[PDB]
Amino acid sequence: STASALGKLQDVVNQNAQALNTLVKQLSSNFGAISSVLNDILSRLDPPE
Amino acid sequence: DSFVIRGDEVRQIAPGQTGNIADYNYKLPDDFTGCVIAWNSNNLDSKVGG
Repeated sequence: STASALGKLQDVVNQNAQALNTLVKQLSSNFGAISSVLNDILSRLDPPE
Repeated sequence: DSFVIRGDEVRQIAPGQTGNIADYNYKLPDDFTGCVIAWNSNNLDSKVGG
């Protein structure tokens, strides 16, 4: 009947899922570059810059 | 490597440069090491009739 009695395993699973999700989410960041996608900046600028 | 070039294109002899002679006649590598020398040749390489 009563839930929330298995907090430890659920917390471990949630932590793993959240870490993986934020690692995937980090791809879209810009990091101060022109764009977050390599193909656009490759086809828009020549190699030297 | 020596030759004669038009005055306005002297800046095109450099790595990662695009122009008329840069991609059609002479292209330097991006990692080129060395030096470039440019000097005038009006008194010898020019004719009044062309």
